[PDB]
Amino acid sequence: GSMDWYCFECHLPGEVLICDLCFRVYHSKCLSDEFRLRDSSSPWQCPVCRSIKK
Ligand SMILES: [Zn+2]
Ligand SMILES: [Zn+2]
Repeated sequence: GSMDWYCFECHLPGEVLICDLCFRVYHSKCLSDEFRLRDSSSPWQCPVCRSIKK
């Protein structure tokens, strides 16, 4: 998941990424491009959900 807005003070967009399995909210700018990439087919897994055992 995600939410995006446009800040009228700096005239740049902002985004948070929301894990589809644990619902944690990441600054999109805190994540590398590999861990931001989403496909229109499967849920976005955050760094913890991607990395944790079973
Ligand atoms: Zn701003
Ligand atoms: Zn997660």
